[PDB]
Amino acid sequence: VLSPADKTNVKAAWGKVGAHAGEYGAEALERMFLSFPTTKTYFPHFDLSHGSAQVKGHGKKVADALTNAVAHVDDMPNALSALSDLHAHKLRVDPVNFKLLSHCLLVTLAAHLPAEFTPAVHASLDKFLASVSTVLTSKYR
Amino acid sequence: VLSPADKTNVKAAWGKVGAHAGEYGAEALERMFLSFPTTKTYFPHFDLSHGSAQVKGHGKKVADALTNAVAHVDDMPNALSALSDLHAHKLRVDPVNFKLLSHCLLVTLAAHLPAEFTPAVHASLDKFLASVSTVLTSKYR
Amino acid sequence: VHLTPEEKTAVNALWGKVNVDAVGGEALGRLLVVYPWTQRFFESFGDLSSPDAVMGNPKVKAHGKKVLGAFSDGLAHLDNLKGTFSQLSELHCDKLHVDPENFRLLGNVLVCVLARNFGKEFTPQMQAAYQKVVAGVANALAHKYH
Amino acid sequence: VHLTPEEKTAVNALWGKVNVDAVGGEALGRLLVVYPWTQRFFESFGDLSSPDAVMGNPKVKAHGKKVLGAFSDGLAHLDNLKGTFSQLSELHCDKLHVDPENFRLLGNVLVCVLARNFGKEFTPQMQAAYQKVVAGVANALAHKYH
Ligand code: HEM
Ligand code: HEM
Ligand code: HEM
Ligand code: HEM
Ligand SMILES: [C-]#N
Ligand SMILES: [C-]#N
Ligand SMILES: [C-]#N
Ligand SMILES: [C-]#N
Ligand SMILES: [C-]#N
Ligand SMILES: [C-]#N
Ligand SMILES: [C-]#N
Ligand SMILES: [C-]#N
Ligand SMILES: [C-]#N
Ligand SMILES: [C-]#N
Ligand SMILES: [Fe+3]
Ligand SMILES: [Fe+3]
Ligand SMILES: [Fe+3]
Repeated sequence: VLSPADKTNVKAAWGKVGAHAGEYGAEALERMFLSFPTTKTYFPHFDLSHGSAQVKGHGKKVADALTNAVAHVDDMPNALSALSDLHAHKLRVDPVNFKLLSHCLLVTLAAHLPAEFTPAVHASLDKFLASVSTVLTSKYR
Repeated sequence: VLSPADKTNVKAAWGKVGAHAGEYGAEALERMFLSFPTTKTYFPHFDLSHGSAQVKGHGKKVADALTNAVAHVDDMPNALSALSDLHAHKLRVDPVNFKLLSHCLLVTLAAHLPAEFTPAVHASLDKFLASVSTVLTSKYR
Repeated sequence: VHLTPEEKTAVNALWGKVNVDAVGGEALGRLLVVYPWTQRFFESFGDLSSPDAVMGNPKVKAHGKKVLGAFSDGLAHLDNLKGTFSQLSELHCDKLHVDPENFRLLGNVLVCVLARNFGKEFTPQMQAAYQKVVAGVANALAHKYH
Repeated sequence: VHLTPEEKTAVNALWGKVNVDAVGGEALGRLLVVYPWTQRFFESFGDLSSPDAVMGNPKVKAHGKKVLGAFSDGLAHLDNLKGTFSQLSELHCDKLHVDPENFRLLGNVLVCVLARNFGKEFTPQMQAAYQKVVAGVANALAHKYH
């Protein structure tokens, strides 16, 4: 459950990320596939080579979904129902994998935005990503 | 995130539990203290050598909170705010312990309600207890 | 896994009454229904679209029995769980890519199934002993060696 | 932990440039802020009611150095993390009852801190090597639960 401060921190932080969201999304995926190789089994038909255009484009879609979640932080289940359908109903992704990707995104943010990635922002983003993960791994329709 | 079916399953199951709620809550606590001894460190002032009156009385409070959470499943953060203050802000209970208690409550329900504890109800109750646990371990003031 | 003489007797006394055909299928079935994502590992089993489909799935039932068979082998060698299950751990980790957390989940589902099938007989004391056993099995399959 | 001769050279080279007076404190501080319940284990540290209170707490910084020192000892003998952390495992598991999941969390927070402090230098390859390192350290601390 996000506090009012968590919401403000997430919106402020993601705003700082701005147009670089797509790049950070791609790097998060790249870092995840390399650190946790088993996650690659979810993308069998993808070209997962380092610097792949397919991973880069996919990272942008992931980033856009997060931006949408930030904009609807108070009604994420409703805003993300199509992604729940995909990840929970169709892909049956193991929740552990969401912790891995969330972690890699936090690592990516820390590396690129040292000053903005404060402990408070780190805390709020972690909760935000955990909530998004719960929505995407839950079947609630 | 609970589905409509989950909410119906939980309300129907807890409705069946009825006035046994307190007793089941007390049994779940006793099962947790016995199976997972470390959880007893949270109740130093309690008579935990057995199913004492203190454990029974406390089981009743826990049961009443769950009854309230079942009734207001779509407004839990607000409904259980006082419990979040206690578990997240004051006691700082490690989330693992909620998984332990939740598991012990499911074991208790299974032992007492063989016919009502279907796979679907079991699934819904598990998600419900996970959501209740998230609320009580989250700081959202 | 160390079990006091009283616990070993209690544990084996209960296990000797277990109907593996029913309990095995129910445990694996509940795993797939309670923790939906585990269904991904069993795509080849067929229809797992609903609770009824899962519980009535022939492959689920047959496989659940094999799982119970492994637990039986564990109970007979509590002093060598990692040796007994090393091949199995390799299969689950390196070949099937099953995250360790899921082993704990199956253990807990089995404990819930034992409680549902034995009722009052599955006392707090009986549970405490079984928790040690399932924790041992899960730890052996996760096999986090150094 | 198994690291290639190149991963080992890389991990140690990066470690050699770590600010030993701050990194440990930043990781512990972040653990306490990001995963609030961990504060229960450090109530003797006083006020930890806010991000700034935690990060500015001299006891957090001091304790962080101790944690860092343990990681240094781990990196020094990656082939015997079990023996190196034997006494620490006894303290955290049997004495403090710290759940294993928290060891993994501190490991991940440390990874985030290294990324924040080294930026472009903390490449995906560097991270992958460190994930192996922190996973091994966390696993060794959790040996009493094995
Ligand atoms: C922060 C959490 C996550 C978000 C926000 C997210 C978002 C998305 C989005 C927006 C899509 C694209 C839908 C489309 O337009 O076609 C997608 C697809 C997909 N995601 Fe995720 N995802 C997340 C985590 C994960 C995780 C942890 C896995 C598993 C390792 C995963 C596996 C997949 C797969 C397999 C696809 C389909 C790829 C394809 O074949 O096109 N996702 N995700
Ligand atoms: C389904 C989850 C849980 C619920 C619904 C719940 C509910 C409650 C309630 C209603 C109270 C009483 C507040 C009052 O004074 O009126 C309470 C107190 C307390 N709970 Fe929980 N609880 C849960 C899980 C846990 C867990 C996992 C632990 C830790 C093992 C825990 C530890 C405590 C402690 C230490 C107290 C204060 C006891 C005292 O000093 O009187 N609770 N809880
Ligand atoms: C901790 C308890 C578990 C035990 C004792 C166990 C035992 C077994 C056994 C004995 C087999 C048969 C392989 C052979 O013939 O040698 C098997 C297969 C398998 N297990 Fe498990 N298992 C456990 C947990 C899990 C979990 C949690 C998952 C994943 C959610 C899983 C997924 C699988 C899969 C996918 C197969 C192969 C099925 C097939 O296609 O035939 N197992 N397991
Ligand atoms: C990467 C994992 C960890 C390492 C390497 C580590 C290392 C250490 C070390 C070296 C000490 C000092 C012992 C001494 O003074 O002789 C210590 C103390 C302690 N650790 Fe950890 N630790 C880890 C994780 C954790 C976690 C996750 C918690 C709990 C959330 C925790 C709680 C404590 C506590 C309570 C103390 C004693 C503090 C005091 O009263 O002085 N540690 N740890
Ligand atoms: C999605 N990655
Ligand atoms: C609260 N038990
Ligand atoms: C194995 N199921
Ligand atoms: C061996 N642990
Ligand atoms: C040790 N295995
Ligand atoms: C362990 N051997
Ligand atoms: C293994 N010790
Ligand atoms: C055992 N290593
Ligand atoms: C330990 N910190
Ligand atoms: C190792 N046991
Ligand atoms: Fe939402
Ligand atoms: Fe081994
Ligand atoms: Fe070990």
